[PDB]
Amino acid sequence: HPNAATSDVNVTIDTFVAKLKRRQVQGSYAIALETLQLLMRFISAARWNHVNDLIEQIRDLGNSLEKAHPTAFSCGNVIRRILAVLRDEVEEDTMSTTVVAEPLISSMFNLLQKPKTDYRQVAIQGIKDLIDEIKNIDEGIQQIAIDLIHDHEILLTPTPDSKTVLKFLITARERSNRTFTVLVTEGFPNNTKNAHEFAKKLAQHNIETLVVPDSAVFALMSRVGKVIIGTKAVFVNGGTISSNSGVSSVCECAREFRTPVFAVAGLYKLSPLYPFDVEKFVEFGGSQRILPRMDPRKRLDTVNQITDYVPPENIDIYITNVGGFNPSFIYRIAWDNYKQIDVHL
Amino acid sequence: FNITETYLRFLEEDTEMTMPIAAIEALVTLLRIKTPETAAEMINTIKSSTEELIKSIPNSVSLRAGCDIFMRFVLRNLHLYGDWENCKQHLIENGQLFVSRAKKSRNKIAEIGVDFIADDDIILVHGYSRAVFSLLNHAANKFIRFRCVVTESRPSKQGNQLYTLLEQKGIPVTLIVDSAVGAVIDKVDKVFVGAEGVAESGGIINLVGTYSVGVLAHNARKPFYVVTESHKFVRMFPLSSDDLPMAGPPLDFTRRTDDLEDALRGPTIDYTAQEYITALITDLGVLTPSAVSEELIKMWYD
Amino acid sequence: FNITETYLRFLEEDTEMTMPIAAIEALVTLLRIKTPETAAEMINTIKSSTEELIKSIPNSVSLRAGCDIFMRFVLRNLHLYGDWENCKQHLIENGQLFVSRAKKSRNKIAEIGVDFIADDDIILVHGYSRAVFSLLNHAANKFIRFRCVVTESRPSKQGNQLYTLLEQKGIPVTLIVDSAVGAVIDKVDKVFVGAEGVAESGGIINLVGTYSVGVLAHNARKPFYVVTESHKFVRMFPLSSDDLPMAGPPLDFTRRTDDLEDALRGPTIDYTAQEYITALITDLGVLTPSAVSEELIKMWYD
Repeated sequence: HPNAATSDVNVTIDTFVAKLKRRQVQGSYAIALETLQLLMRFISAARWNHVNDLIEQIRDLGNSLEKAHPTAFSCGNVIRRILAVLRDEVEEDTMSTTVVAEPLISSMFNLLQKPKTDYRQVAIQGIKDLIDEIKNIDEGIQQIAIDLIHDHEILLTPTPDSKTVLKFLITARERSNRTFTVLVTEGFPNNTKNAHEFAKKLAQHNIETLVVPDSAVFALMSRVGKVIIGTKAVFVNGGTISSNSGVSSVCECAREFRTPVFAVAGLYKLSPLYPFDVEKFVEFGGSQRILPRMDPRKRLDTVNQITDYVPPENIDIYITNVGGFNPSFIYRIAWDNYKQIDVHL
Repeated sequence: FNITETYLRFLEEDTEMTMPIAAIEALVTLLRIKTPETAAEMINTIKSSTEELIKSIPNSVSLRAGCDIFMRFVLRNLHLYGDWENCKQHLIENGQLFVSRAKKSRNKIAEIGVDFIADDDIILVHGYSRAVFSLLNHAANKFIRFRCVVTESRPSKQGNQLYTLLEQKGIPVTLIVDSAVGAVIDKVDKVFVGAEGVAESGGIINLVGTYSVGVLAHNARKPFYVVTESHKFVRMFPLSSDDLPMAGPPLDFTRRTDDLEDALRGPTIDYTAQEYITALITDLGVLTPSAVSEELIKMWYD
Repeated sequence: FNITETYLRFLEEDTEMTMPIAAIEALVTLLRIKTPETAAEMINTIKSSTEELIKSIPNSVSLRAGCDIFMRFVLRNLHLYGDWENCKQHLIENGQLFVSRAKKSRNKIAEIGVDFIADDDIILVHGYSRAVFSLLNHAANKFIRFRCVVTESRPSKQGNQLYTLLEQKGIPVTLIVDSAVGAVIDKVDKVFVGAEGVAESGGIINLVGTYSVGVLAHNARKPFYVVTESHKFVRMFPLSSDDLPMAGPPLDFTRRTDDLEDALRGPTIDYTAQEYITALITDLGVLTPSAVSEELIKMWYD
């Protein structure tokens, strides 16, 4: 389905498409907020009267949105989240229009046994609840996370880019009973500016700040207590796509030294998609920022990548607003929020 | 009426009628003759026929697993306390519909599990399952670039059988021995496996050298794959590395011989732990670690 | 006079008088005819005959190592500036004395290396060498208890050959396949391996699946042995896991075939790193890691 029907009524579709492609929109948290407001505008303005035609139209809109931008997983997840909230209330509504429906638990196994209202209002409130969930994640993290780190323990941190992780670290430093040393890898080609702002905000709160070059990670791993990841997107198998540069090697460095790896994330950040290949999912950077002069750049074919991937073999905990989970369990948290059909849009 | 004889009739057939799906279809035919109206007369005689089937089994595991799912579906039928007749008609019909579901699942997986094989990747394939080879064939149908390495598995000589079936497709191959399989993990992108069963724990029930493959790959950090159709789940928990249901030898040491007759005896089926599997693929979505157990907990309701 | 023809004459012979020691004896016979006094006329023709021997080699390493030691001894003869006749007579005599030293070394090792096999220990043996089997036989002569597990090595079906040679002694055995070799490392006390060559680094030059054994044993924490006669040392340093001197294939991938002819091709000789060896046994005392390199530095004086 094209945007020929939604042009005069809905204009904000194409402005978000423009914000993605030229990267005017920044950070998964912000991308999610925009798509929420998009779906807010879609229900408030449209006229449908039919339900199944409506849902499949939303599916096509989400399909086009993910094809417009592949790194906008937070875009894809938010739509999928509302899709499932819709689908449950429709299945509840169809049971009343026809007239055990309660075997034991809330399972799966869709391959075994076979099969006017205020539905739109529920769809409205469903968006509102998603916003409030994205608004408050930190409160749900701090009650699980600030229980695992000890005094006189040294924390090494790749990806200082995450707003989520920094605020988790500041709530722990607020506790006068807890003392920790912070090592921060620079992440040269991208994270540099963000890493420097990270080091500034730690000094602002008076926490023992240590800026580390990306070479020196090994030269410290014997002294490191714990490793923390500022992830962008979490997956089915457990693994993460993080906010750029110098993570994968650090995680490899940690596993060889058997140093524990922590991850701070949200359920909206969590994705029901599977990373079959890193080759497709990871976005590559601009080599302009590395080396000047274009006549040597004929012979200097430089390689730089933004997003970095970590395999599930390294990290152990994904502390969310709900709680702490192991990578060998995170799939269930995902299926508790997104349906099996709501994957291939 | 016999059930073991009906399974024995599939000799030159196979391939389409998968080994468990043919045993499940044989279970439905035995059910539909002597009236499924009675639950005392029928279920007890179904249980006796499965027990007779297990007693006739030499080295198969999946037939026991397939029986369980059938049983489960039968019990779930009249869980709504519905008419003792429309529930019965739906039960008899779900025999041909069960075999038809093996085709639909294969249609699903062969489009899902081609994504894992990326642009120009050398694969070392071990074992033979109808799901893994269907991925390999329908990727060649998708016009994707991949190299193949054949493992010399020794049950009824499976490596040679695999090699010939790869020749019929049009994909370049060479024979690699399971002894030298360690010396290959550097020019191999990914290691794939087809399982005889998947454990309650999350481990694997497989052939004459699969654990050995799993460990070496864990050393080389190169990925290890399991691809199957979603019916090979038993409530089995092999506690140790060398403990499995057997009708033959669990490692026998023979006396001094001159004519040379008693020799071969070694563990033909071997287990590997949960940690060694990087990825698992079935029609029930894309899932690996704790997923298998959750499936079994959902089925057994215990 | 030929040297390759003299080596070809040993067909029904072999054993005790080893393959390298027969090549060294062939080197001495070629030397003693055409006057060993001249160092210009002879040494160049000795070098050409070794070069012709290397060109005729299909899959052997130890012949190149044995030539080196001979050369070294020849050069060391007239290191004392002695009579150009008494030093020559001592050089010719050290040919039959070299082969006689293979007897004395085997007499030493089979009394030293029986100590490693303790009271009632199950052994898994791979890669047949004359030194390791001589330990196995002279421990049975010592009346000690030991169980044996046969590995199905695939160069020219060596496992079956090993199994038959164990039957002629009176020690209980059973066939274990190299695929399933991972499933055995729990009931096996110790793993013994006989080498085709020992590296400058401290690694091993061996057969169609030995690295795979080395790694699995490192995972299972069960000891890994190397037992040989002290002549299999080359100034060789395989930098990587898959780099070796070959006359045949370094992993070939063949085109689409229907008649089935081009298949087998896999790495017949494989390297394992220094870390995987727990212990090494030769006649030059009881020593394992850097010991090999010290020996090589001591010989080459470089």
